[PDB]
Amino acid sequence: VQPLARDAMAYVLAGGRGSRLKELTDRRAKPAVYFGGKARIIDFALSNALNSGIRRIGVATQYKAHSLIRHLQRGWDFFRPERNESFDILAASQTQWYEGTADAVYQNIDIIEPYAPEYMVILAGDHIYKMDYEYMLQQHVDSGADVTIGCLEVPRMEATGFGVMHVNEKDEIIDFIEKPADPPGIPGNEGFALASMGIYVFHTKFLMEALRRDAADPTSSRDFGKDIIPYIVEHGKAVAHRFADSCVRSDFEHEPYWRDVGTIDAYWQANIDLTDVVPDLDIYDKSWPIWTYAEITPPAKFVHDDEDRRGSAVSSVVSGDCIISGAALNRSLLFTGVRANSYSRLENAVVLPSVKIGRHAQLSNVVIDHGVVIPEGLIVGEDPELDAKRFRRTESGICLITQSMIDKLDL
Amino acid sequence: VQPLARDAMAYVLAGGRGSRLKELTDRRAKPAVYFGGKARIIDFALSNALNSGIRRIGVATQYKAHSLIRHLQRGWDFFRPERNESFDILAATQWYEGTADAVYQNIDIIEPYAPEYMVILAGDHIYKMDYEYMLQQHVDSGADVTIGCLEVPRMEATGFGVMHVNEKDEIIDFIEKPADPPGIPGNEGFALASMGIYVFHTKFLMEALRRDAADPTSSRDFGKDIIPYIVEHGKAVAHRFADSCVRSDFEHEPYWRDVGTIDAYWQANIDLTDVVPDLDIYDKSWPIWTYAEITPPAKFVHDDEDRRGSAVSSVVSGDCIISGAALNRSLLFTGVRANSYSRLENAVVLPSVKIGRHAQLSNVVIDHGVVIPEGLIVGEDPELDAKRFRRTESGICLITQSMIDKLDL
Amino acid sequence: AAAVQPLARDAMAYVLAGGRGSRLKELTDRRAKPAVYFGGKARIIDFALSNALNSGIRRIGVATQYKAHSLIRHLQRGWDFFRPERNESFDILAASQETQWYEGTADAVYQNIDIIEPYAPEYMVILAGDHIYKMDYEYMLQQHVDSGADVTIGCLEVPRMEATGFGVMHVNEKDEIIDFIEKPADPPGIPGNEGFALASMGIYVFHTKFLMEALRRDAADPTSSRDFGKDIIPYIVEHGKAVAHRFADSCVRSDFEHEPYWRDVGTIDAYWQANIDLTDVVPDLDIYDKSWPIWTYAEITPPAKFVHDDEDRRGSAVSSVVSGDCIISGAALNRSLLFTGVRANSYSRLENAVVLPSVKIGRHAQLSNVVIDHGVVIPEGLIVGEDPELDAKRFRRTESGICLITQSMIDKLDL
Amino acid sequence: VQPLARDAMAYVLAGGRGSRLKELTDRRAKPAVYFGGKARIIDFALSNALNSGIRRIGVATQYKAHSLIRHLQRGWDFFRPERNESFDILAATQWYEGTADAVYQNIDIIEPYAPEYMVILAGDHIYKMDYEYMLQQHVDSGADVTIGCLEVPRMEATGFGVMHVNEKDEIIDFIEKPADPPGIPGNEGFALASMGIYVFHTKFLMEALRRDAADPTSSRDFGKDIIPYIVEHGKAVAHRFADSCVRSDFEHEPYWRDVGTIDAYWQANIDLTDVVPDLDIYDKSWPIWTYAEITPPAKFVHDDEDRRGSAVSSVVSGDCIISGAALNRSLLFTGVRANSYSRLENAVVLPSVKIGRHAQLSNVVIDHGVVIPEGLIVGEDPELDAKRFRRTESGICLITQSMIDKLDL
Repeated sequence: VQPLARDAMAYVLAGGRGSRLKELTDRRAKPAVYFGGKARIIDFALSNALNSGIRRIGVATQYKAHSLIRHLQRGWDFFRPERNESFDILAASQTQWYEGTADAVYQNIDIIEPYAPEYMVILAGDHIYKMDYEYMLQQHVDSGADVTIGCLEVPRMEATGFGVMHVNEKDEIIDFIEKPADPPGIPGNEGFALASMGIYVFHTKFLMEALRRDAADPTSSRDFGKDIIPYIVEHGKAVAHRFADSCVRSDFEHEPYWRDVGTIDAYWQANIDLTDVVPDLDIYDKSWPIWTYAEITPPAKFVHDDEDRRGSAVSSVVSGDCIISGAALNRSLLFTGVRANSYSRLENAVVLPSVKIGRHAQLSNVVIDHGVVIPEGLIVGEDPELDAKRFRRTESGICLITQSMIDKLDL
Repeated sequence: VQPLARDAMAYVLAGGRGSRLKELTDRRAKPAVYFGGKARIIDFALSNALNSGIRRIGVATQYKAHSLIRHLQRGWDFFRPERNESFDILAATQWYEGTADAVYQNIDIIEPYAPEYMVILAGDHIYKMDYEYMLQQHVDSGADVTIGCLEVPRMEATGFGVMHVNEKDEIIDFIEKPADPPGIPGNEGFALASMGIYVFHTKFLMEALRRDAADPTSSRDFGKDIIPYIVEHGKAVAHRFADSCVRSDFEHEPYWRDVGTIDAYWQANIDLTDVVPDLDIYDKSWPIWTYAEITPPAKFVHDDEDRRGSAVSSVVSGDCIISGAALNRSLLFTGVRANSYSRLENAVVLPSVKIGRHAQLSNVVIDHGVVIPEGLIVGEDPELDAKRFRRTESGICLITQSMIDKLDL
Repeated sequence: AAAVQPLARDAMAYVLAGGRGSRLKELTDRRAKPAVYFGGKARIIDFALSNALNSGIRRIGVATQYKAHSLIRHLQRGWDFFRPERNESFDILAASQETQWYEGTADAVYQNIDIIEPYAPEYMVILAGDHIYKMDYEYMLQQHVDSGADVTIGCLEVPRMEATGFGVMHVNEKDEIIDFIEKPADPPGIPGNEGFALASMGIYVFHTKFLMEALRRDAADPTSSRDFGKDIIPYIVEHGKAVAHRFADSCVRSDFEHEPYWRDVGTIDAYWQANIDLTDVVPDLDIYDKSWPIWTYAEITPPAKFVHDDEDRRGSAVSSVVSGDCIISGAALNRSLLFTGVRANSYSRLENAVVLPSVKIGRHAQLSNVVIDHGVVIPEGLIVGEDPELDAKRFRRTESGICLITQSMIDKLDL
Repeated sequence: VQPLARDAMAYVLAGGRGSRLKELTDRRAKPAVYFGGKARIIDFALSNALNSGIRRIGVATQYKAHSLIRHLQRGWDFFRPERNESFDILAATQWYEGTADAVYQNIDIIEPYAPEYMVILAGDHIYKMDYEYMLQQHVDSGADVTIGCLEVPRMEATGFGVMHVNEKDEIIDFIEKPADPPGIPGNEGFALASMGIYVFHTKFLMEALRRDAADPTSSRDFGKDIIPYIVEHGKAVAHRFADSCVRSDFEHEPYWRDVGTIDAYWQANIDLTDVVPDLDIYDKSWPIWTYAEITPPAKFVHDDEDRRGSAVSSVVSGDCIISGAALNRSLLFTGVRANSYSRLENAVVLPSVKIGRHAQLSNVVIDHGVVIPEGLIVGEDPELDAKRFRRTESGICLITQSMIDKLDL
């Protein structure tokens, strides 16, 4: 009768570095990366935990986690222990670092056991999705599984880049293959394979034993995906949970939404798609809200309207404390505090907070880093060979622009 | 050596009805009226107190305070008594008989705090002011009351309560709306208009307060009764707004607005859409706190040969979706939905308003939550607009849902 | 859902906190009964509110009326952590929805339909805010939707003799209420075992749609006293489907609670009794149960302090419960419950004393079997509990021999 | 008119080892050490900054700071940047090389705030002080630094960093722990001992840090390198603690404790059990903020000839259950449980400690979380108590769970 989330603790793995995001994660961890206009990536997993009724959350951080920890301190500060709530920030140590994803839990057993939760919900903190974990908790205790694993249903070509669960008639996992050339199809549903989301449900006592076992192991790489889960799919019982079964779909979302934003192109695409008339992600959904750190800001402002300059945004998303002064914006996403100045133009641009666009500058197909000041008259998106020399340019043509790249510029 | 603000308590009078705002205040008090895009009028006096260092604030409410009180509970909820902070919401034993009575019935709330000074404030004006200047002038002068006063040219002061002042800024008389306002000595052509801001010693204020409660013939007002008495038999001095006004570098003069009429209200909000506004709402040095929620960003959608969602010379808040609507010189509060083929011009649009397709509205103030009917035209036909809505002599229409429900289209 | 999502996600608890608490006398002269202190730190209303919170209900509305300044200020300060953008809400609904009052209990929801409906909750959990108890409302929500009832009613299973002071539900064997009698002299008994009747706790669960219509019908009736208990519920036991939910099925009992705990604290004797019992070795109510915690308004205070110890005076508490910011200086406490900020001075003695916050006990004072009102300053040497006739004429004394002491009483004293 | 605190930023040095506190600081920094019953040591410097009107606070942490950082996250969480206030936890070439480097490495977070004044604080002492006095003295004297100094008898100053002064409190020389300290002119027999409290102009300090970091010969330390440097070239002036100490009307002298030893730590806490304590913790005029949870009250149960649960000449916090336990001259923090027939005397008992039945503990400091085994005896046998636990030369025993875990005889 009692919802299982009451006795569950969410453990969010947020030590990911996000290498292929390049300079975008040079001084911040991937979960701390901005998304959607006002939030960070980590906020989705945490909001999923909150909205699912999970009252205890732990966040494990590792490398370049200053801005992530500061975000968590100021954004996720409303939990009170005397109301049986808890939000623990568990930075590395805890010697220096976590030797792995599983080690990130093992090192903090004495944080977990005082709470004595019945269930452990292990979550990847670097994905953008909405999901009700209550469904996954029910399945785990119903099935009697040692571990329940959240899985995406993806076409078999696409599953080649994922960790794939080999499933039987009863969605029981018989084998795990990382990056299969030919991914095992679902029994009776070939053409689709199950891709692991990096979401794991355990009974706490089982998980504590499995990580103590893993720690005393000289060969282990101390990871769930590589050491913990492969051991269980063999000796124990591992079952699969479908994302479609628990995904919280807005009535304005055509399919279960899940983004890894693992590359610059992917990050740019996921953000720009929010400027659609009908976007895949419905950020205006009130049923399953995403909490984050936000300050009271002034409203967006658009000025100038003459023969040579007009401050205006079309097909765009614009946040607070933005002043669009004689600047033309099209198909762009502007985070809080952007200053765009006269005669400048933005097209296909994802613009992170507190960026300044100088007069006469024209930028197309770009991701601009937090706080960057774009010099007056700079042009991006016109000369591919020039843009590649100056900035990080994808083969799709998206340029990532940071202040360090701008500093090296006089030509 | 220690700031006097440590020993001050701000008492904000927020029972003001704002009758001339008409339907705008039929279901709310004037301090609860939205302004600027995100705040309410009451937030300016309260933020002035906060930024001046005053840790104790009382707010007297009266007329339709349900929305005002709720705003205060949720927006101004960060004061903690054990840190010597307090925020008391004092709702009206029944009716307060006046602004003095509002302070009289709550003496047992003030005395436990035992503040040295009381800063009495009008909660229905828009301005920024450092009250530390008033407090020190009040203490250094030895005055029974120090009164905040605007320096306005002798002609605009005919609509104010004017303080007649001598060479030492001592108030020698007070005249309500004089036909020929008394001038400043050595600076005729300028008169001192009362701001509704009064600074007392708490001991003195409590006596004058109780004395007024002892007068059966008193109208129980600071303006009608308390202040004129002190002007006569005591010592009243004036404090210049220009001295303590907190001006931004991007503000060309001391900013103070009464927004007493629908025209004045409309004007003050639309002027924020200027390239260089009189009020700098982007000044981080003297911030205005209010009740704000986490909202989605503003969204502009549609860009074809027939419809384009875009704002021009405008101010747009969060949770706003401008879908195929053309906005010009407009101020949009939070949560507005403007739909395809609609157009807004010179429009003050309060929160949660929905604009139906093909609607064209010009020179309007749209009340909170109003759903504009598809195809509705305002600003095109003065006789017809005045028939349907509340239309000022200068052509600004106030639009409420009750007026819309009278329609048939 | 899928028999998956908990029903509390789509529920709104509506707490009726307008109760005068008349029999409590001077204790409720300038405060409503739900604002009456209890336990040493909290107020009565904090239990129904914490029950709602711990049960997973995130939308809360509180209807006030009778001198609710202190009550509203308590909710303002203590229950301020709900955020609307997280789909949580806390609404303080003071009487004005017009002019006068709410005409009763049902009107309290009728006047605020405009606040309820924008939330559009699927279920309404109507709560009485003047009781002390711990309960998981999810159970009652599950039963309500599984039974198909028009209203589910929380009921205590009490001895039939004791039920004569309760609104009594008559049921069949499947706990379907067939009649409701207010204070029956000879209450009807449960099928299967007579001697116990089902006592309505004043806790009702509705489908919001059914409730909204059932209340505008009540407002459309001039014969109606506009009450849930007297008008709404008795009308439903006839025309529709009323089912009983038993407290023992959903009560949250600690490992150190031998029975389901529920107190009305309607009289001075029972209010004194309920508080003093907390000084027991094994209290009926476990206030140290972290599994179902009671949130309240609390400030950071200094610890409790006890001083001197000699010939004649020793500041010490025995068989007592002492809150923060208390200074027990040369004061002997015994079987007493002290709220925050109490100052008991030398040569004073307290026994069987419920001492509300900020009370000062002057030197040499000796008080026994008393309830001391908030902030009351007890004069030095004042003896209470020695002479019944003198105590009776001087204070509010019960037939059991308990004196309620207010500052009003103290100041108009002779010798 | 404007108080100087509005433009000041407190910078708290909280990397203090507290190494002589031994096992008390094995897994926590000294500022994170509990004091007074509900607070930690660093809460005093932070409350001082708060009550002085300083809205920007930076805390520099170094070693074993997980417990410290967590305390600051949860306790000092009410600062909102948009209200022009901030609370920065500055953790972090590699670590901080010194107290002066702790500021140089965080210039990137200081410069955006652009404060006009910096108030460098030691976060490992226990004192109440109004920093506004010190701020004012700084700008009036035109000093390059102003330093908080205790006026102590010369023999007591032998363990301090000591300042010379001339006849106008201008600092002439600084000596690190002098056996024969220089005396103040006019009132000899007393010297000026450093509080580790510095006040700079922010732009003077930033160039001081950049200069220091550019000196290879530097130990990167404030009092070792920065301060005595400007003592010679620049202008260093001493500020008397007694001038700005916030003394309660129940404090017979300025209160300041370093609690560096187990002896000094035990003494300071147990002094709070006095009938007339040197430190007035009940002073609501200058309150100390900290992390605190809603707890149940303190409970005293059982009343026999064999056992009686009660506290005498003691201080007891919330969530404490004194069951058949006899307490005398003891200070209990939150959550302490003491079981039947046990006896505490002269005991400082940290949070969530459990005293098992029949235990007898005298002259002790029990670490946080420690479970004392049933029947344990401390206070009867010096040579045994020294063998089992950490025993001071005065006879105080520090008891950790370690010593209890290895406890056999």
